[PDB]
Amino acid sequence: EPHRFPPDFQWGVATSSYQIEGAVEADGRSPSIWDTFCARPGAIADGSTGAIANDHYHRYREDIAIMKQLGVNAYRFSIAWPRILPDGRGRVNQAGVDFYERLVDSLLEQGIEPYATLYHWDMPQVQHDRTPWYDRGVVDAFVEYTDVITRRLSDRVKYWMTLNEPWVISFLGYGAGEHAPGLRDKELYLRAAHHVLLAHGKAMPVIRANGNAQTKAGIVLNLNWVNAASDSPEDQAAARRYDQFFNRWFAEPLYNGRYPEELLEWYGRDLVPVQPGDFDIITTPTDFLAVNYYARTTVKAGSTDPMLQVDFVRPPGEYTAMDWEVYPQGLYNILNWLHTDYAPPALYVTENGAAYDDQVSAAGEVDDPQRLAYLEGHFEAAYRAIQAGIPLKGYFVWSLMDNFEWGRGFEKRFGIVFVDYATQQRIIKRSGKWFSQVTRANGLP
Ligand SMILES: OC[C@H]1O[C@@H](O[C@H]2[C@H](O)[C@@H](O)[C@H](O)O[C@@H]2CO)[C@H](O)[C@@H](O)[C@@H]1O
Ligand SMILES: OC[C@H]1O[C@@H](O)[C@H](O)[C@@H](O)[C@@H]1O
Repeated sequence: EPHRFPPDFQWGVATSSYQIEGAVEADGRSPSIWDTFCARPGAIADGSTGAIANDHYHRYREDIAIMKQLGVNAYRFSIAWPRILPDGRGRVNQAGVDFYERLVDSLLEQGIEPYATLYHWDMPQVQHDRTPWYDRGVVDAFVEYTDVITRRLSDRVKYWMTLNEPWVISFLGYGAGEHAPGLRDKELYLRAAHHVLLAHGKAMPVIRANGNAQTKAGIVLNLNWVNAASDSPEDQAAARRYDQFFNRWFAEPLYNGRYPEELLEWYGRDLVPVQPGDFDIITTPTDFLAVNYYARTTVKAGSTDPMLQVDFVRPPGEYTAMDWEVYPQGLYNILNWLHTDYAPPALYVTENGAAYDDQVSAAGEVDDPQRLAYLEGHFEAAYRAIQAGIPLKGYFVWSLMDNFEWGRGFEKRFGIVFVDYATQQRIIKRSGKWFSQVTRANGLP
């Protein structure tokens, strides 16, 4: 009774283009909305940018050898639209495509299966100027990008993800002003949310036509376990609204052709630019649903957030350096909800991980026992999910390595591999050495 995973379980690590690649001007790449936004004062907590990051653009081969040390059989990465179509549409940048050709070729030669994210938040600035997410024109721009890159790579990439975390793209980007392009307006958020779902749905047939019969595609949702602070009818109502906002806003359209009705009413139903036939596109069948899970969020009635009329409560427990509650049972809960409610033929955890404060010891080691316990607890939740019949087919750790953590900059380290930014030295952390044995044993000791 070592608690062992299915024989073909996919163990991986995950990254994104803007977070690791650097070389922002190299080889015809144009600025993204994140190259622009990092210039805004107050936007990035340490005042940094992703200009250099981990220099993975130049160092991908060495990072792939690290992946071999970790024993992963899968790697989740994103493709930078600004490298592929630097004018947003039209003329293909061959040198951009060629990077991803080299990366994928090197992965397959090392026996690592490529899982490619098409959109992980780095729209070309010149394209945003024409089609922000709140503009319906964004959809055909994204499909065109999709068409170009899947035509080149689909002989080698079988697993495709359309867009990473619709909730982040639309709400953090356009509703809270935390993420590029840094706007703060309820209507823009809801419009962006709708066009993200529509971009997903129109890209699906294009991915399948450019591939073969083995091609698999779906979306990536962030989902957290939501909890009411108390039993009071108004804490329960507040938690329900927040869950509709965070967890059901995209899932309900994707599986049931509808937005959560009472939140839609609350917002103002006309702010969502639904045209006839849009739900038919959004519900296009997927091969899987990918989940990015990190925390439990506990909610009470209040006015900290005036849009939703909720406050966040922090229950007594363990918190990461992001101030996120560690709650591995939440992963089981989310996976079981999705299974019972939507019956996806396959689920993947495409992100799960933790930021803790890391230090390189005298001996050159990074001793991260809190990160290791975080991962151990969550792998255990995933194992129980599988035993209950949930079709979880793989698990990607966020992240391969420390990287540019968006509005937190480089101060928040999610890697199981430490990166010394002064030298670009990678050091596998204790959690990474433990992971090295989980992957090889296909399970927990
Ligand atoms: O949980 C509410 C909290 O979300 C923060 O964004 C996270 C999100 O929780 C997670 O699910 C997703 O995968 O990543 C984003 C970006 O780090 C957000 O930064 C907070 O403002 C918000 O209160
Ligand atoms: O915040 C931790 C991670 O959460 C997810 O929102 C994203 O896909 C990552 O790019 C991010 O760094």
